[PDB]
Amino acid sequence: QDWLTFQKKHITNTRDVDCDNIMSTNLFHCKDKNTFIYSRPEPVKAICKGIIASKNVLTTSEFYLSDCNVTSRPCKYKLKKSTNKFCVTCENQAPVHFVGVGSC
Repeated sequence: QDWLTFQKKHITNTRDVDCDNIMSTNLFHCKDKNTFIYSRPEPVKAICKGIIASKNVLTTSEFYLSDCNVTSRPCKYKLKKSTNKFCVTCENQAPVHFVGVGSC
């Protein structure tokens, strides 16, 4: 919905996200999956530069991705690290929603 929420939900300052800890907090409420982007915020915000009306945009660059993926045991996760492009919804020159990995 907005840039601050997007960062809280998707930007990490470690690749080695502690899935079992972070996913169990109220922000993520033990949901099934979440993709974290290992990056300082500013190159992520730059994905949306110049884009005013809501639009989905795939990154030009590859990013380091850390996914928390739920196992067969509720609220227990595996950390999967990967490198890929990802798709965000840009609005008023900022990412406001994460769409998906690899494609819009």
